[PDB]
This record gives sequence, C-alpha cells and structure tokens, in this order.
Amino acid sequence: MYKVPKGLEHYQKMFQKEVTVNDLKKYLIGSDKEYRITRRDSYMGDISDPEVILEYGVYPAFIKGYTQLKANIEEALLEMSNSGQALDIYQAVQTLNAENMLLNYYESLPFYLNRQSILANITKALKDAHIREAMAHYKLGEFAHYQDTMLDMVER
Repeated sequence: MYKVPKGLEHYQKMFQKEVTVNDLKKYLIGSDKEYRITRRDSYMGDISDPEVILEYGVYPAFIKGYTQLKANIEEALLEMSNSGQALDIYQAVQTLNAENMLLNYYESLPFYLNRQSILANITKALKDAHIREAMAHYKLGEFAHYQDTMLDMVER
C-alpha cells in the first residue's frame, strides 16, 4: 500500500525539544521501532540510517537553536563506539561516514563532530576479531544490496 512519506515537520517534532544522550543512542541504532529512522531504499530496514537523522533531523533542529545536539550526539557516539557491541560500533562508523558524504555535497555543515576519541575507540574495537569480522560482513552486505539496486536499473 502506498503511504504518504514522513514530512519535514515529522522530524522536527522529534528533535525540536529535550533530546538526551540516551535518546540519541536509540535513534542512531534504531533497533527500537519507536526510535527508528530510515530511507525507503536502505540496507537493513530494522536499523536506522544516520544520514537521514543528520540531514532531516539533527541539522535542521540545530539551526533552529537546539545546539546542545552537537555535544550530546558526540557523547552518544563516544558511548556507542566504546561499547564492545558490533552493531553500535557500526552505526557510529556509519554516522561518521554520513557527515563526510553530506559535507562533500553541501560544502559546509552547521557543525562538525569532534571525531578523534570516537575514531580512537573504533580502531581499538578493530583489534578484536569478532568485531572487525561482524563489521566486514555488514559492509559487504551493504555493497551487495547497492549492487542489486543497480541490477534492476539495468533490467529497465
């Protein structure tokens, strides 16, 4: 069934109010359906897409004046990246990747994440076999999923 997609105002209601570190963790992972933000076409629909969170949620809210989001999302990423949990580390990497790709398109952003500690935590996690293997597998999955989308367009 066609459903009307979520409006800009839909995200505004979630992000122009008190938002805690813990809320931000739950949004960025999005395993809990109540905090799950995704694009229509996206690898692993049971998990959220940080790029949609940044582009349509956090950055508009920050510009409006909710500028505590910067330090709080930093703390959120700090805790996710030092958690020893593969999926939490993956969404932290995916959030860093999203900033980069958005920076490259827009040529500026309303704020820049302090990424050194987070990056340091990710490298520590990469030393662990299970973590880096789980992350390789997610990464390879995302490639396969994108390639399957290119196939359909070839068919048409």
